[PDB]
Amino acid sequence: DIVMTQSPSSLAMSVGQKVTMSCKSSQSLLNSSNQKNYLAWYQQKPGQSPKLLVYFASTRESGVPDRFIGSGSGTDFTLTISSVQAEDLADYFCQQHYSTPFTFGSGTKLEIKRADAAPTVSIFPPSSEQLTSGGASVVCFLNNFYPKDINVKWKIDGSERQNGVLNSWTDQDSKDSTYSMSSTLTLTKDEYERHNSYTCEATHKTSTSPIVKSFNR
Amino acid sequence: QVQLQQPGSVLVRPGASVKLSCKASGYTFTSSWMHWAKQRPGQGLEWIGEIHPNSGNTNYNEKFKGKATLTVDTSSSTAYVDLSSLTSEDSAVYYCVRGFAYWGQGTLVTVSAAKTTAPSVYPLAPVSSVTLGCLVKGYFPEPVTLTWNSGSLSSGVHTFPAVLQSDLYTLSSSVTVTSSTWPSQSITCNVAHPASSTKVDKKIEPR
Repeated sequence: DIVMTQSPSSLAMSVGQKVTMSCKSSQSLLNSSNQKNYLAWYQQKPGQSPKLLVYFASTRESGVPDRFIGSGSGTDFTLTISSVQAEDLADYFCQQHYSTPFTFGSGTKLEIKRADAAPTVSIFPPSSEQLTSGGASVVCFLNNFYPKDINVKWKIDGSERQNGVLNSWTDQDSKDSTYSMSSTLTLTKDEYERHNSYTCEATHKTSTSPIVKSFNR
Repeated sequence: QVQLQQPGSVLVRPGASVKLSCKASGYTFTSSWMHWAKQRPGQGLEWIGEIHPNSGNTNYNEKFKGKATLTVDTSSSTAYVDLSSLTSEDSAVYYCVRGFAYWGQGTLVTVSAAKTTAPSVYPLAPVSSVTLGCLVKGYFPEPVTLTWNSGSLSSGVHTFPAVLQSDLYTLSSSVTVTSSTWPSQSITCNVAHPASSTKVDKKIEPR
């Protein structure tokens, strides 16, 4: 079968920068019948279905911004974004329409770079509803921060608690290019009621000292 | 205009089979090849095969012969793919595609023996801006939908992807509003878990 080799695996670009992505086929995709290259580029934003950007190597699909440019012939093809916009973050991949099976490239993840943004931290004690049932989850939100690197420390009565902590990250925002993360310390009502002070500490490059949020049960 | 309706997700027990559907609209069903593709979070997309609704002719990827069977129903303008004897390797999102141009919504296939379970929805109230929360804990399988004020409160909202443990997902969503607007203006998270036919509206109330 035809093998589509895509590169690089990922790119981090500042808004306005020109991005180049490669797509190389193990066989020429040039059809001798119409002298057209049977390769297309698609864009897949987080949680969405892939959308057609360019087909026949260089023909933009109706409605596609002209900053998306396709070129190349035979085996070597390229997708260019002349000036990356914050909304352009997504997975980009190629597919050959030359012969079955119509194989895909493994894709290129495009992420955005930007200025610093300190996280807004909020801590939430378990709800009366949950405690009613015997559960006790302590939730901490770290919202709209950049860069992505960060670290949350949970403390119970002034001592670090590591186990039982699960985090979740949002996809990079297509508007402000920031990230948000949730941190959840899952306890039981009985366990929760044997301690007094609960603390969520966020360490981020935007500050040498941690952002601290606490409450007393 | 073109649309390819695919069920959100399907739960299939290991060793069992499943029939995925793809209802087409906005174009003549019999005037285009219908493709099917498999996508796993791990690696690159895979072309499963194609079928032409006007003749029933099919072309398969050698790798999927004996795993996938493509059929069509021209009377309902629907394309189907039968996946046989699923393993964990068969867990993925399956797309139907009109030609190479238009991609369907994609069906999430979860291969598991785990039991479908409705989630518990808990309000997250605070201990110039205030942040509220919604905790959706212990549901299966994916997915769930979460809106604020029936969807009218869209700005300043962050819904975090769920986490998985012992066959149960847990998800949360935060909403940040001007502090002088709450709690005077009520804020409510609307949660729906189709699998367990669960519909919950949780109003966030001050502690």
